[PDB]
Amino acid sequence: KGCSLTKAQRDSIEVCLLSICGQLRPSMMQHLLRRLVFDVPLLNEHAKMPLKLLTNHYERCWKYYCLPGGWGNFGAASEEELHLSRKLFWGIFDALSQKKYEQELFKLALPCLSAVAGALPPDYMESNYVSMMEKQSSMDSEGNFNPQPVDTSNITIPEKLEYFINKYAEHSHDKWSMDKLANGWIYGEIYSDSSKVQPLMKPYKLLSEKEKEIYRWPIKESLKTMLAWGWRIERTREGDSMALYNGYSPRAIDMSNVTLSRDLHAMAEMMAENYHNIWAKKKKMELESKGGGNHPLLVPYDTLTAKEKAKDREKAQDILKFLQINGYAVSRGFKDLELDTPSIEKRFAYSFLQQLIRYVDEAHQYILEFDGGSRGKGEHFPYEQEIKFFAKVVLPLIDQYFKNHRLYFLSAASRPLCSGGHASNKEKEMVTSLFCKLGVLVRHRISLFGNDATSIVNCLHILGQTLDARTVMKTGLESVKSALRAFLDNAAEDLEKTMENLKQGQFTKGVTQIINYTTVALLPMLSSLFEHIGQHQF
Amino acid sequence: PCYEAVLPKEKLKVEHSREYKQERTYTRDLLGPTVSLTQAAFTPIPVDTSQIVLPPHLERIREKLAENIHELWVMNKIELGWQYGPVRDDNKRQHPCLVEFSKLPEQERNYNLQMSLETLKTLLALGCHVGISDEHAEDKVKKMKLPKNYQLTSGYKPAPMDLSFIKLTPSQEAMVDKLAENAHNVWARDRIRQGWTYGIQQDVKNRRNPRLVPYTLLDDRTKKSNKDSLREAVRTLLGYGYNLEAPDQDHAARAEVCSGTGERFRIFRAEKTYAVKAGRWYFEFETVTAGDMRVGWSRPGCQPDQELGSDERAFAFDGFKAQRWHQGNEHYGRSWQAGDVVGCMVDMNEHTMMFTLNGEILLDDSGSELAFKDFDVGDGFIPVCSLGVAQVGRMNFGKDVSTLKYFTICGLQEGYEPFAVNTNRDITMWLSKRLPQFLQVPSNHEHIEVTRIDGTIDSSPCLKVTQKSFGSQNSNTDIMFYRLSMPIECAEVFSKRDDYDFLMQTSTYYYSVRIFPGQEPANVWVGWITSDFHQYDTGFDLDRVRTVTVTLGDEKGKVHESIKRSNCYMVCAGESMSPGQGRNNNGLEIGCVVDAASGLLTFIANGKELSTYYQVEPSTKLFPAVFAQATSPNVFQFELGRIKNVMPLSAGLFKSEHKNPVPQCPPRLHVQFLSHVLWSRMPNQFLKVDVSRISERQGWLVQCLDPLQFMSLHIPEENRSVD
Ligand SMILES: Nc1ncnc2c1ncn2[C@@H]1O[C@H](COP(=O)(O)OP(=O)(O)OP(=O)(O)O)[C@@H](O)[C@H]1O
Repeated sequence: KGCSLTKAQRDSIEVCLLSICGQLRPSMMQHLLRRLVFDVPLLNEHAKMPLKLLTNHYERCWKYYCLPGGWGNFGAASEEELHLSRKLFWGIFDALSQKKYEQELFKLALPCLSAVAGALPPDYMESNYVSMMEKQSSMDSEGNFNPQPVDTSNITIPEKLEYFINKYAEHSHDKWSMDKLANGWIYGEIYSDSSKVQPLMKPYKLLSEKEKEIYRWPIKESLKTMLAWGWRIERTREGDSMALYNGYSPRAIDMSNVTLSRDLHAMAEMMAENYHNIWAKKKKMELESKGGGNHPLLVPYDTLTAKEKAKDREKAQDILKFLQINGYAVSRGFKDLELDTPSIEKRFAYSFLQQLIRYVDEAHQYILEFDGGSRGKGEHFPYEQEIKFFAKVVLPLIDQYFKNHRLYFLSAASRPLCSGGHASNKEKEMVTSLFCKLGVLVRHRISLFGNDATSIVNCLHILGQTLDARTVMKTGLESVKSALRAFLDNAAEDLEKTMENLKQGQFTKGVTQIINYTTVALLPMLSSLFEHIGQHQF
Repeated sequence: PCYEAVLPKEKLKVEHSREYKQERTYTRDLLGPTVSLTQAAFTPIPVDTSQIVLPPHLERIREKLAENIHELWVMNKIELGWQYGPVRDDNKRQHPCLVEFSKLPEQERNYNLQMSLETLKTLLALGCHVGISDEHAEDKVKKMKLPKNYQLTSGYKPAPMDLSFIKLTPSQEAMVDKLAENAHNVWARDRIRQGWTYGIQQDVKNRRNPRLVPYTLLDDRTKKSNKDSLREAVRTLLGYGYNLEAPDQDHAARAEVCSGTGERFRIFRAEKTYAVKAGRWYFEFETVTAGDMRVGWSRPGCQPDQELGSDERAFAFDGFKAQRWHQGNEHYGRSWQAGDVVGCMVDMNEHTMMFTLNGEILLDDSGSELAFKDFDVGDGFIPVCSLGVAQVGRMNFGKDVSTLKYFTICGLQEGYEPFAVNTNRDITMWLSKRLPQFLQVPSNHEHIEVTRIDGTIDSSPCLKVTQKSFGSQNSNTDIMFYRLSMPIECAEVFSKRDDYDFLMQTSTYYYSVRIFPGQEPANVWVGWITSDFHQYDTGFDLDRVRTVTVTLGDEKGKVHESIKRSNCYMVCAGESMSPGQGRNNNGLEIGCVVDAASGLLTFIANGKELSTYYQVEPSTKLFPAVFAQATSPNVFQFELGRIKNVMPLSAGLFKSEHKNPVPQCPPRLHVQFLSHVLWSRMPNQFLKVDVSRISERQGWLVQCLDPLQFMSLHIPEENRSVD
């Protein structure tokens, strides 16, 4: 991202990052995916490297995303990177659409769109969870980092949490006091820092007022930190037990042998990055106090490394370790209300295919305007760049997407891909309808297409083998049935015209134009239709 | 009588308790893990419907429906020939149910009301919503006629909208199937409340009924009678315009995961002393059924617990997946069917291994005809086969050349030799042992690690069991079973400053267990076990310990004394410290004292004697054992110390140290853990027992008249016998 690099330097860093990322682990790079999905949609000059990087990753681990189980050694997608990749694909596709046509960027982004579309399963159920107040404000555009915390002081702490605070404050004084008793600070009324004597080795119930502020602050803001994200806490009964049975006596109770579950380790990780945020925010305030001297610790939490993280994360989860030692239990604050798997809208195939139909219907409106525009003086219409965006991305994107998902659109829960990969019958219906309306779009404009007519011909040709026409006749909407019959009538009139031209002269500028149009478009598409009908006995 | 418990369509036979009997080796039906016979106990489990609410169209229709449908059954009974009368006894060909609301019995009245309610309530509780097509469908009320003369004198015209005009979907048929079985389930809970139970012949006095069976197992005439009645009520429903949309058949496959015990697959292989160092060999496997089966060649180091083809030690091939298996899965070949025969040919010279299915030689994705390109000879290869749940197969090693089905057409001209071409004796079969056994903790074992801590002058000898794999990815959080090899022998005949004389004369022995801080004590169980303990479960509690109480009486029948048997005697550490501060300050200390002469198992914890105790029979093996579930890298510890006036455990274990008060931990004593991975050797010979029912007069006859005998090496310390 830095701008001081020369072109050669920017090329060398590109090769370095690509070479590392290729053999690099997807569990590693899912961390970089978060800042990728925020920068790539901007579609600036610096996005060229991320485009190919994402293309290569999504083609390297395509089975990991596609296969329901994935590789046994590698694993399967945990669906949060799937949601991120869905947002990423849709954002790139939309913003690419609004952006003006540049040939290099378009031909570099088409493989990326194809790779991400292939990686994403079309039946993917997006999680109803969305993220709040994420870390894009943490890697904000201004200064490239912002250590924003949450408003802790808003929250109030209940009475059982007060009682927690009392217990854990006693325990924190225990830890503090053994630590300096072992270090050499010993009890004594005189207060001398050099002499290693302090009166502060004395029982919590009698110690001075000083600790309650600087003991509660860690505790009370760590608790308001629960309540901002809202994680419900509970209590086990051993806690009521300690209270019932009931200068200070030094007794060493051990700390580390307690071990923690994976979700709660991630929990400690996120509350720890909250600690890093407040910590780095106050270092930043004292940095604009000093004027300068950008300290090396100001890299974000995710950029932050293991050794600098360890002394922080340990004190992060020590509070929860004592929480479920002393007899408290913390659970997840939020529960999803309902997740709808038989829903049709959540399927990626749904949104993808009807967004494609919206684009193609808009293109049909544009070709309705071009029915008089091509008759008019010039093509210069608000949609020249738009039909270019078709002619280079959308139909080739359909090509690549179908050659990635052949069997999904063919498996109607009907024996192939037993693990998964069923495409719904209504989705198949609307697939046949988009076939029909693409055929109506391509009919009698081959000369009007700028040498991309042959491209769309073979796109529809392979799409004519990805078609299935059993679903349409078992169950279909009347309009889709009428579209199929209209395509039959177009093929019928074309076949009648061919028999007629064979009727006067079969041996081989309007007639020349229509014969060239035939030999370019019709023959491959009649062959595809006829071979499909023959191989499926339709 | 025992014959009263047989299922209806099943025949009662006297069969072998175990799977394998005496027969010909190439016809030996190898059985994989079976499916759990859970459905044998018929517990009606229907869906609850009271929690949901029913829509206003249901409220104002459940009366008019109920009227039409109760008349709909009086129509069926009139068709059968029914006659109405004032009296209640239907045996007298008279019964008051045909008449209407005000003049039919009010209990049947409200019963019809509530059954209509629960019908259209379960219509929403079954996952299907229903909505009126239009208000016209309810407003229009046409009545087709039924003969009034053949109907009874009751003024109301019986026949509504007849049987026909609606249409059938397979969704509706599947709906009414389960609605009818749910009605039977409600009937079944009613008879259970009355106290009824299933019996071959119906007995009202004994509460015996043959019709208390699952829906798929009922009698056809009755199930179809209630079926036609029930969805003729559904005929009426669809007549009144209530349009329903079926829930989609929800893809949910159990994939035959549930199996007998915990075993999902059984591996069969030849004896390790038959591995071929070189040469060209032939071997066939016959598939009686089609299933998740794997046949190939295994190395002598193959582990029965690991699935075939996941490691380098196995070289297998899968049917349904069309999958050749070695250190992963890559596509090869075609899926088989029932009756298919697969012939495995191995060359040990050019390191090529091929398979033939039904006489034709398989192709992989590549052009290579052979399956596995090259490998190393190693220590040899032996035939091997894994069988999945409810799968049966036959191994034919070519003891007789003619028995091989496809050897002549393929494998003979190439010159591959049958695996048993030049053997006079039958090849011994080795298979996975279903019952887990206790064996020493291997050092290479990634999960369990045991450290022996030498006892100082001030420290008792200690054996620490810690999980080195814990704290990492792919670890298994399951309870492990631990024990010490040396047992404690109870006295043969029960008698009915430590004092040195008391220590010399006493027979009470003691050992301690330390529950390390951070380890959940409720996961840990401390106590004694016997040699019979062979139970491995994912979730263990004190309620699942197997016990029996033999009560012996006198001539008049009074039980003068009762004896309790149990393979396991332990307490639970989590309930062991009830007060607290028994774990956090210092690791929980549980002590077990055993009295050889008296036979009392007493547990001492932190200086407080726990109320639980066990009485043990004379002459009983007892092994110190700890059952723990991992929660920390450091789990628990075996202390060998002794409390005041109690003889240390080493004296009880070792007879040479019988009079040695100083605790000892000799190298012989070591920790063993329950492990599935072991091999069982099929006998070459079995007892020949013919079974047959002589007649109804005599009954089933079993007889054995030829003796068989085998040498049994008995391991003394383990109290176990091997062959
Ligand atoms: N609401 C009713 N209206 C008319 N007759 C009824 C009604 N309820 C029950 N009966 C009669 O009582 C019988 C009870 O049948 P049910 O389904 O309870 O089982 P059963 O096999 O007859 O009884 P059991 O299990 O005690 O042998 C019915 O077959 C029918 O003859």
